[PDB]
Amino acid sequence: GAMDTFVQHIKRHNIVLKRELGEFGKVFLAECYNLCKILVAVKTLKDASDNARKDFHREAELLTNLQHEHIVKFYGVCVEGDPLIMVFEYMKHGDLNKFLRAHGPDAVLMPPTELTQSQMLHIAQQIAAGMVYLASQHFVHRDLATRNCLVGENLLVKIGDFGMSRDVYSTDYYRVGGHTMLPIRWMPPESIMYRKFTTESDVWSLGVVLWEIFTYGKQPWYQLSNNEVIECITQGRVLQRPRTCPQEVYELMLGCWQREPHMRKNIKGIHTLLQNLAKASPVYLDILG
Repeated sequence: GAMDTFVQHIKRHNIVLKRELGEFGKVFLAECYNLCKILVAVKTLKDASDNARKDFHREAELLTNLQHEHIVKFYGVCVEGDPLIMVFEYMKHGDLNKFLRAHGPDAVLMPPTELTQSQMLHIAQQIAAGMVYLASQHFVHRDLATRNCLVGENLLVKIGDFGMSRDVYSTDYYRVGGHTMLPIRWMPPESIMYRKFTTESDVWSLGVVLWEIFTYGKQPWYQLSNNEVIECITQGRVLQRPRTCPQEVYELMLGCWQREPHMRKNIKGIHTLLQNLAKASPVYLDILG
């Protein structure tokens, strides 16, 4: 609503820091009171410059009205003293790549339950729903991947991360032109070669996210070196059809992988199809960790 345009400010004494999750600054697991106590994921900014604090408030103003069922919840900021604190919801089951791998055939064999095709479709439709929202707000993600998605209760999935992926998942990034760390395995030719990032390059990344889901979080093009990955993407070779993937879903992936950005399948059409397939194959079996 209209009131969401205005950033919510939170009192310092209402935030109880619990665990340092990692490391612009540190990330913590915390408890938040008088919000409605709840668990929260917080980002800190310690002794920053006037421009860096300006960037912090600018980011808060963007996040406050970027609200959707499938986007990680932003609760507000605390700017009383140092460090500056940005408050988000805590997604109980962590990053989606870790979740997918924890429910893979290897993890079962070594128990957890193997992720079903129905559960895969449920995860897929939720990410696509989040992407329809981001495209409607003219927001370009640039790093869509399962590592940058979160899992909550009842297999609820949302797009979100706390800026730790380039460290935690270092192998998923390549130093393009010897200057910028970029997720090449999730990128289309124009993004690798010309550094052009759009709604259409996010669609290509969504195709790769679908491949990840249906392969239990395996790294795309795992058989190849970084140079070989670029050669394949730019020449027109494609990722293999996952064993658990329905034919219509693989054809959807192929549509995300058109060389020409304006030839790629539209986000609304992708979501409608995934939503229809998920409803026809619903989730009902017990899931064990």
